[PDB]
Amino acid sequence: ALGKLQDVVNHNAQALNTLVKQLSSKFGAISSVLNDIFSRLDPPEAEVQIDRLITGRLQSLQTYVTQQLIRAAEIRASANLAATKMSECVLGQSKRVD
Amino acid sequence: IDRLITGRLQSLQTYVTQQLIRAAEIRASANLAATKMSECVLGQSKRVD
Amino acid sequence: DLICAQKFKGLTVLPPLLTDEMIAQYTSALLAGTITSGWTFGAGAA
Amino acid sequence: STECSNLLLQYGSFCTQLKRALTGIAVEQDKNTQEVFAQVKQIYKTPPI
Amino acid sequence: GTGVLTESNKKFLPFQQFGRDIADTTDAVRDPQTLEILDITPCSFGGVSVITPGTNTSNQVAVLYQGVNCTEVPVAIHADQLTPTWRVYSTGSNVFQTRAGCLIGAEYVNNSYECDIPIGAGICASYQTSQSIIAYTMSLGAENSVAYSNNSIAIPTNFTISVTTEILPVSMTKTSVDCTMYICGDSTECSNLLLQYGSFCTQLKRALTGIAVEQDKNTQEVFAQVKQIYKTPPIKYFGGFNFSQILPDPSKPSKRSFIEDLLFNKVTLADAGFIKQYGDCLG
Amino acid sequence: GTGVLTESNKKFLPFQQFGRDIADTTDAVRDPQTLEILDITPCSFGGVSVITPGTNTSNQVAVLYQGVNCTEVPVAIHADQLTPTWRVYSTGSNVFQTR
Amino acid sequence: TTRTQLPPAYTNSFTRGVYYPDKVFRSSVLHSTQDLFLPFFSNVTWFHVISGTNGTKRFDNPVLPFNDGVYFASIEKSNIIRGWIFGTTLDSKTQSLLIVNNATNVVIKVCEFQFCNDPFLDHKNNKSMESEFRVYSSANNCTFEYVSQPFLMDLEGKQGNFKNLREFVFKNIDGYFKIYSKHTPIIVREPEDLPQGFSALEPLVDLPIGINITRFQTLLALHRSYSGWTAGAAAYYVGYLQPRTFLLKYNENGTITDAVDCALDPLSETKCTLKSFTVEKGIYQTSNFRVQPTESIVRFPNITNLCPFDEVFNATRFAS
Ligand SMILES: *[C@@H]1O[C@H](CO)[C@@H](O[C@@H]2O[C@H](CO)[C@@H](O)[C@H](O)[C@H]2NC(C)=O)[C@H](O)[C@H]1NC(C)=O
Ligand SMILES: *[C@@H]1O[C@H](CO)[C@@H](O[C@@H]2O[C@H](CO)[C@@H](O)[C@H](O)[C@H]2NC(C)=O)[C@H](O)[C@H]1NC(C)=O
Ligand SMILES: *[C@@H]1O[C@H](CO)[C@@H](O[C@@H]2O[C@H](CO)[C@@H](O)[C@H](O)[C@H]2NC(C)=O)[C@H](O)[C@H]1NC(C)=O
Ligand SMILES: *[C@@H]1O[C@H](CO)[C@@H](O[C@@H]2O[C@H](CO)[C@@H](O)[C@H](O)[C@H]2NC(C)=O)[C@H](O)[C@H]1NC(C)=O
Ligand SMILES: *[C@@H]1O[C@H](CO)[C@@H](O)[C@H](O)[C@H]1NC(C)=O
Ligand SMILES: *[C@@H]1O[C@H](CO)[C@@H](O)[C@H](O)[C@H]1NC(C)=O
Ligand SMILES: *[C@@H]1O[C@H](CO)[C@@H](O)[C@H](O)[C@H]1NC(C)=O
Ligand SMILES: *[C@@H]1O[C@H](CO)[C@@H](O)[C@H](O)[C@H]1NC(C)=O
Ligand SMILES: *[C@@H]1O[C@H](CO)[C@@H](O)[C@H](O)[C@H]1NC(C)=O
Ligand SMILES: *[C@@H]1O[C@H](CO)[C@@H](O)[C@H](O)[C@H]1NC(C)=O
Ligand SMILES: *[C@@H]1O[C@H](CO)[C@@H](O)[C@H](O)[C@H]1NC(C)=O
Ligand SMILES: *[C@@H]1O[C@H](CO)[C@@H](O)[C@H](O)[C@H]1NC(C)=O
Repeated sequence: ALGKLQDVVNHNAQALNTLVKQLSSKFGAISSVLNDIFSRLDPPEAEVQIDRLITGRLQSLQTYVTQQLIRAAEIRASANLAATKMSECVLGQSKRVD
Repeated sequence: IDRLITGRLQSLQTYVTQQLIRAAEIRASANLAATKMSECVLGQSKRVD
Repeated sequence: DLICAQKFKGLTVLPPLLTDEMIAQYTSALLAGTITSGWTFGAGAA
Repeated sequence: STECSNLLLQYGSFCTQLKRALTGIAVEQDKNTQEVFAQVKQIYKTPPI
Repeated sequence: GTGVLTESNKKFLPFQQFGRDIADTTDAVRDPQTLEILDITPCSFGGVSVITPGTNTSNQVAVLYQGVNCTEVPVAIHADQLTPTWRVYSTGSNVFQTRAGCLIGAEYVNNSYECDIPIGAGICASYQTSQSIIAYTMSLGAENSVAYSNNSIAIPTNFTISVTTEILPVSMTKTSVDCTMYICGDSTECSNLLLQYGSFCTQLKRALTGIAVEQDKNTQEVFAQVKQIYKTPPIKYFGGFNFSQILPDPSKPSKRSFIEDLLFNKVTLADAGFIKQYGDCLG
Repeated sequence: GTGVLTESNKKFLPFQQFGRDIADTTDAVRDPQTLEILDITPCSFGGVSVITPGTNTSNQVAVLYQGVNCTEVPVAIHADQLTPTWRVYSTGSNVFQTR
Repeated sequence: TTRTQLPPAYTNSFTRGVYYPDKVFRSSVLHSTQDLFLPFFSNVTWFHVISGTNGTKRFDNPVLPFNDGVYFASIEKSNIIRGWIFGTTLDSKTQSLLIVNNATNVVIKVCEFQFCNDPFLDHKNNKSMESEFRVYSSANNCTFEYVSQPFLMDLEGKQGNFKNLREFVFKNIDGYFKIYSKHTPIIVREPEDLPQGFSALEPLVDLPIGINITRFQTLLALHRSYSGWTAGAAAYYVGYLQPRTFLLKYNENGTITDAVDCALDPLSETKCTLKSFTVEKGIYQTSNFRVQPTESIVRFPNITNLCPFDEVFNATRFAS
């Protein structure tokens, strides 16, 4: 019955795995390796070629940070509810129904 | 094509973020309503107001 | 002529799991319980 | 646009997370009503009088 | 373009040729040869959902088409559509028309049970008895009636002591990220290019640090509530009540009760929090 | 690329040349010279945190290296792992290994 | 000879016909690839070559179209099946392949040469040498040659009770020719069908000729009567190749344990989209459907008078 605690770990692991898998994205570039682009092409177009990858990876990082920020609020709500329940049930007797 | 693709992806991401943010407060309101239903209908509450 | 415009761009709406009749039945059951029993049905048999 | 679908495949997984988030939102929407209303395991009937 | 062409009633002006809508897309067009007006609309599409009881039990499945009539849009055409290889004609297995759409592969019975697999609009399906996939309408609960009267009451004589559990999450994993290595792995030129963006990484580090401190504060608020560390007396007799399954045992190296050990062993099926790992991971 | 090359026990087939990992990283390579299977593992790194009691009171500070074992990366290494001149004294305090 | 026609049979392909897509070693990963592959549970031809009419030659070697690839396989016991000649038009005016297996040399030749009525090889060495060269008279233009060890390392049948299961996949793309093979013995042969087992086909050679191939032909290695020309019993299968999306599963060592198609049945692509071979009870969303166009319509106004482009360009004097 410990699905609530398992879901947190599953979500965190899946999000981190997606973030580390995102590195394979081409983002419209010819290749996904910086060294190959540097070795095969001169700087004048290599600048924009690497700039596209920079934009893609920055967007992915921003999305991950936003997701973590959103999840933190739900975790905080659960923690506050747990603290209130501890204070009102363990340390005394509660007349509230259910 | 890449420029349009990036723009539309940005629009979709913004929409999803706003939907999640709204869902959070909807969940909070639903929890409050459930607590009120369990405390006021199924019993008598001494909490003022 | 508004839902179809959104539907033609892959924006659908899924129906809720519980219809209105079941919610009405739950409300009627709660009303009958709280009328004929009080608060005893909230912590055991009515 | 068949070629646009091929071009979009180069952007990695930008559609799986969106679908997962929307499905999670829908499931939570169902769970809200299930929690708020389904509080009694019996279906009582009022007496005819 | 690609779509279905039908007649239209939009009276174009002499100089107007095309037509648009609120959806910033073409919707009407005039034929280049004959002076006829036609409208453009895309041909039918939809979504597909698959219902399965799990590979560990059986390989039978049921297919649901969303938002389409069973006969108005018979995706059962000669062969070649999207997802072409499936045929799932299955006229033998009766097709059930649901509010959500058309359900192909399940049998509809006049019964009611609990909801095992939610489909939509009060229809649920399950793998029940030989063995096949069935669809029905979920049951709210068992009927009951209370004998109300002007002068009648019920008083209990017996009591039951009940113990129930409740699990609540408290905190999550604290993580930190490095911009330079993740974005530009081993490239000084890439880092120099990043330097032209200013500071898009102070915000991320600040947010993650705030989240970590918030997690620590949450744990402190939930658990740290008493100012003293009490001990129970060595004698463990409390009016006949037995607390041996929740009080800590000094014999074990870790002062944890039996139930706490069971909880840890159950949750350890997935433990991604490998803090013990270090730079020695070079095997 | 940059990394630490070490002996490998990968069961390379004759046609196989380049190894990889779970996420598109080449962790193995085959020698163009005399045949030899080899690993690639990125060079050591980590984060840095500075501990201070307040500019108002004192100027002495303590430095914590995040997630690195003390033995292989002390401050006495002449390699100067970035921050070259930025060196805390070798035995300013008995180096403490924490989790 | 004046042999009679034989109606082709059919067999279920089962879960066979998978090869390593790339040279890269991958371990403990579930990699999904889009490439040419043999669909699971597909019809395969069952050409059977045997001593017909107890001494009558059977010419069961039609000019099968090459299309996009083949899955030639056999349950051969002794060295009787050889030769995989190709030809766009099968004459002296068209470049062609020739893969012989004499003794211990493939002798890959790419030459223009005339094709016999029923080309064949002599498994027994003509003593004294072997006119095994009866398949053609001479080759006037030769482009590519290649000699190496024979394509098969399978041991001879020896006492017997076990036969070979040579499998070959021929694919031609962007002026390249790739060959994959895998061999294994067979336990029971009562129904004479491909056993339900998984096999990985490793690359063996790369051939860079950009020859155009449209038809496929095979040869036989029969010496003489042991009336006319006769040999033993053999059987081979041919399976056409079409594009498909596959999900592969590597092991710790780095060998493909098993794979799953992504289009066979809804459970298959549900497993594909979940990136796992195990699916728990529930309802999942997999993909979408629509109707593809059936016709092409091009409507332009009808005018015919050409524009006066020559006047603008071929003018004696141009303005300032
Ligand atoms: C309980 O009492 C009520 C009211 O006395 C009964 O309902 C009827 O009420 C009307 C209006 O007050 C009276 O004129 C009737 O005489 C009442 N009915 C009877 C049978 O007396 C109700 O019937 C009573 N129920 C029981 C079980 O005694
Ligand atoms: C009230 O109900 C309780 C229910 O547990 C009764 O306890 C049981 O009584 C029966 C009587 O035959 C015994 O067989 C059981 O062994 C009792 N339970 C246990 C756990 O021992 C109780 O006796 C009833 N009466 C009173 C006055 O409490
Ligand atoms: C309190 O409960 C514990 C439950 O473990 C009791 O310990 C068990 O006692 C029985 C007595 O027959 C033994 O057979 C078991 O092996 C014991 N279990 C363990 C884990 O040691 C204990 O006796 C109870 N104490 C009281 C006073 O009721
Ligand atoms: C993987 O390679 C190994 C080594 O060649 C194969 O052989 C056995 O592997 C197991 C480990 O799974 C060892 O315990 C045995 O000692 C190895 N040898 C023998 C004779 O069994 C192994 O079969 C290969 N496949 C798998 C799935 O491990
Ligand atoms: C095309 O040709 C037909 C027959 O010559 C003629 O009737 C029609 O008017 C033509 N189209 C236009 C736009 O004039
Ligand atoms: C109940 O079963 C009968 C067949 O015995 C069937 O005709 C009827 O439609 C079923 N009820 C409903 C609501 O479909
Ligand atoms: C050259 O490469 C071959 C390839 O294996 C190797 O055997 C040899 O030692 C190398 N060096 C010389 C000097 O031949
Ligand atoms: C902290 O600094 C302020 C101004 O620099 C000073 O007035 C104050 O006394 C300081 N605090 C202590 C404890 O010395
Ligand atoms: C650090 O390295 C030393 C020597 O390799 C080793 O003895 C020690 O256990 C290591 N510490 C940790 C925490 O791994
Ligand atoms: C061609 O077929 C005839 C049968 O009519 C056969 O006799 C002849 O031998 C074949 N050609 C060659 C070169 O064998
Ligand atoms: C070889 O013969 C073919 C077929 O007649 C011819 O097309 C080609 O030119 C010849 N090559 C020579 C004579 O070098
Ligand atoms: C096979 O035939 C070719 C034809 O020239 C010959 O060169 C080769 O030596 C033969 N293989 C043997 C004899 O093993």
